[PDB]
This record gives sequence, C-alpha cells and structure tokens, in this order.
Amino acid sequence: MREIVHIQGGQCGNQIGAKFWEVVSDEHGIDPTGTYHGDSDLQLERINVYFNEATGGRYVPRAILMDLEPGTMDSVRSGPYGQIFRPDNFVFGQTGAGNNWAKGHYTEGAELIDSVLDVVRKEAESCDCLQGFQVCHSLGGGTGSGMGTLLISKIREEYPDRMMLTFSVVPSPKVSDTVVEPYNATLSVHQLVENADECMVLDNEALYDICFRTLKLTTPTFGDLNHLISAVMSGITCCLRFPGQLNADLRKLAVNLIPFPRLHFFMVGFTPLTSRGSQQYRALTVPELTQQMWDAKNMMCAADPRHGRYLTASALFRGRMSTKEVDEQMLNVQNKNSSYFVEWIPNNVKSSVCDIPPKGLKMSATFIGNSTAIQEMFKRVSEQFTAMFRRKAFLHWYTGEGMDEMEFTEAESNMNDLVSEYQQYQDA
Amino acid sequence: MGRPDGANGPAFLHAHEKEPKLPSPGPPSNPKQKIRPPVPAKEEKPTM
Ligand SMILES: Nc1nc2c(ncn2[C@@H]2O[C@H](COP(=O)(O)OP(=O)(O)O)[C@@H](O)[C@H]2O)c(=O)[nH]1
Repeated sequence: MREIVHIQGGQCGNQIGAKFWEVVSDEHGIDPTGTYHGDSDLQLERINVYFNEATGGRYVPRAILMDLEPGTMDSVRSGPYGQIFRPDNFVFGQTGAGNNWAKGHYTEGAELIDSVLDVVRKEAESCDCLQGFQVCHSLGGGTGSGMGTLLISKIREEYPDRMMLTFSVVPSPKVSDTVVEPYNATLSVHQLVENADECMVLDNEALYDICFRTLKLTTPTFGDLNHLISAVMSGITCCLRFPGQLNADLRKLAVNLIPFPRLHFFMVGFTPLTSRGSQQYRALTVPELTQQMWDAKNMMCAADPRHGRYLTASALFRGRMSTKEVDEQMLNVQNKNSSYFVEWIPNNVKSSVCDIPPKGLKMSATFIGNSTAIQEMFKRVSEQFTAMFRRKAFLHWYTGEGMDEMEFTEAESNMNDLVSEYQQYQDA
Repeated sequence: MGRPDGANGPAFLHAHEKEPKLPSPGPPSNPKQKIRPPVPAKEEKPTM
C-alpha cells in the first residue's frame, strides 16, 4: 500500500540516486547482497513502499535509471550497493547529450522515451495502490533536463491522478559548471509549471556553505553533498514507512502547502547538522532542532527567506518526543517573527512526527517551506538568459534540432507571469 | 624510342620564346558555396 516508484534521470540523477538507495537500504537493514539482515519487524512492515520481494527473501528497488553516456551505469553497477538494482531498469544510450536541451528533449530523448515508458509501466502495475512518482533531476545538463521533463510530460497523461515530486537541482548564480546553463534551465522550468505537483529546488551553493560552515568539512566531495540530498528525500516518506503519533501521507503534505496549482517551488533544510567538534557542546532537545531549521542557513537553496514572505511551511520530525513541545515551538515562530508570514493565512505551518528516528541518531527533523523569496532564483536565471539570448549566442545548437525561436519566448514569458504570481501574492 | 637521326638538329631561338603569360585577373568559376551562415547583425533583438 502507498507504493512509490523512483526515477533517476541523468548523471546527477544517477549519481545521487546511488546515495539515496545507500541510505534507505541501510535504514531497512538490507545488505549490498540485497538480502535482508535487519533486526526488528518494523523494517519488513512497510518495505513494499520501495522494494519488491524476490526468491530467497531478497528485496530489489523499484527504481528507474535513465541516462545517456553509459559511462555512468558502470559506476553504479560497481558501487557498493549497485548489485541490488534490476539489470532491466537500466535505460541508457551509447550517444552523448552534449549539454544541449534540444537533443535531450527533441531527438535523442524521443526514441528513449517509449523505451523508458515500457519500463515505468512494468513497475506501475507492480503496485497495489500507487502513491506517486518522484524524480531526481539536474536542470543544467541535457539528459536530466531534456529527457527528464520529456518523461514527465508523458507520465502526466497516463497518471494524472497520482502525485509526482521533483528534486530538481537548479543552476547556480555564482558557480557555472557550463556556459549554456541558462537555456537548459528556462526551457525546463516551462515544463515543470504544468506537469509537476511539487518541486523542491536545490543548489550546489547552499550545499557548499552548509558543508563548510555547519559541517566544517575540509574537502566537500560530490559524494558528500548527495549525503545531504539523500538525507531529506528519505525524510519525506518517514510517515509512509513507519508509525507515528501524527502521521502524514505525501498527498496531505502537498494540499497543505501549495495554495494555487503553480506555486510548487519549495525550500528544504535538514537538522541537526554538527561537526565532530560540537558534538561535545550540543544538547539533543527539540528547541535545538527548531532553532536550526528555521535559520536562513539550512536553506539548501541559495535564496534568503528574509527577503520574501513564507506562504506556508512544514516540519517532519523523527524520534520519540513530546507532541506539545513541537506545537508550541512552531507557534512561537509565527508570533515573534510575524512579518515574514502572510496575513491571509492564519496558521501556515504543518507538523508531523514519527516514532522511528534515523538508524544512527535518536532525534532528527526536516523542513519544507514554500517561500516567496524563491523568485530571486527565477530572477537570476532570467537575467543571464535574456542577456545571451538577445544576441542569439549559442543558438544555432538549439535550432539545429528542429527547435524554433518562439520556443524561447514562450519559455521566457512563462517565467515572467510566474515571477509575478510570487510577487503580487507577496504583499510585503 | 628517340627521334630518327638528323631530326634533332638545332633550331633558332627567338627572344621570349618561353615566357609565361598572365591570363587576367578574372572572377573564378566556382566560389565553392560556403556552408556556414553569417554572423547576425547585432541588432536583431529577438528577446521580448
Ligand atoms: N549534488 C551533486 N551535483 C552534481 C553531481 N554531478 C554533477 N552535478 C551537477 O550536475 C550539473 C550538470 O548536469 P550532469 O548530470 O552532470 O550532466 P547531464 O547528464 O547532461 O544532466 C552540473 O552543474 C554538475 O555540477 C553530483 O555528483 N552531486
């Protein structure tokens, strides 16, 4: 019951999907062999949200790995937890994507799509009562942005009732891995507005600060950031997988969050995060968590919520704790700092809790908040786009794939009406 | 095979018997048809 199915589109999607399944597999105590070697019966209770039984008591993930450039699907096949996926759920292409949204969305996408949809339905029927899909994108490249949204605009017509997430990694304002990056963003945003119910936005920058300020890490590797992303993705479905004195399915978390079908760009933050030095000075209490999560540092997206105004928010706690303390705390926030919250929403938080913490901790928490400072992101990408698009820089690459120029203006204006919805709704 | 005997006799050499002649500066036959389109004219301004 409440079955999910997990997509992993692109190099990033195929590299952070490694970490996500290395977190869950540990949480349900299954060896890299796949066999279950946990302790309690609480693991085997709701394992079917993410896995499928196989002979001899072995659970394989219901994941879907799509990516061009098979040079990554040897890495996942050689990683420690790589021998658990089905060999069928590996849809690759011997051709590269070239960091080009067009060919990822027009030519090379278009032949892989059906070869992926043949897979997704082979595990959209394996479900008893499907909860919904979830994806891990990277809005810079061509595989995650071209084939990513193209896969979505197909999932939406065959399963519109269900609920699809988006853990989209967005481009960075100061860090620029590639040069064409603005184009692959806007043309992809124009797809998320119409075919996504929820979409958290993550940037490598806030991922770098939290890795340098809070975690005080000396060498933040990419395998370390994804330990943060994989920490929050597992933090959503704690209610789906474990009992809790106030459980919250994934659907009831969306309705309490997006007032209108378009403002589905969220902002996340995990707690607690502490160096191996301050583990000596810290106390494991609830006021410690709620102070750290409401901070403007855990915001894994590099937007400052003190510039906007929270429409709604959330909190998903884990660990046997007092259900009043978590309510009076969130009650104080709206009352002390009562300017960063809208007026036409009287109570704009939701609070859940689960009896089962992470494997190695005793208490944790997790944050989601739909702010209006998120428009600062869509402003930044809309300055660099209209800068180089004005002179048709790097345009012959996109139009060679059959694209045209209106495909840019539409995608641009569709960001302008969007960046004002967040503004008119933000009455200071 | 050579020439018959007595036919390799020396001949008279005029002035400028062996002198190349510039045909003319003239438009060539084929411009070879460039494949790549030109650079835009810095004033298209398609963004709106
Ligand atoms: N958190 C995280 N981000 C990554 C990782 N690898 C790539 N990214 C980002 O992914 C962006 C480009 O997308 P990429 O997945 O590498 O190529 P694509 O397959 O064409 O989408 C770049 O901006 C990278 O910084 C990773 O391992 N972890």
